[PDB]
Amino acid sequence: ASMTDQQAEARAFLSEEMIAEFKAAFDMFDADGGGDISTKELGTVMRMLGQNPTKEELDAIIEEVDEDGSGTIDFEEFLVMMVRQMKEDA
Repeated sequence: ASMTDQQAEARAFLSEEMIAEFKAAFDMFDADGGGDISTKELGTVMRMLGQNPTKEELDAIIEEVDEDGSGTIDFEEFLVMMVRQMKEDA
């Protein structure tokens, strides 16, 4: 799929200091603690860091990451939501 391709570029866009900085903010909703939070909480982690995903983008991005089957977002795949939203917030 194109998600695995947008993943490598999504993490590379953020530096080591930003990746570790977003790690604690993203794990704020890690109910299980497996490097992933609820796809619905994906809007909170983006806002808690400083970005602002519109509600239309949250539902469109959640359904895209909800196709995995578990209903959660992985840190490596979620990094695309962080950079793609920060590309405008930055």
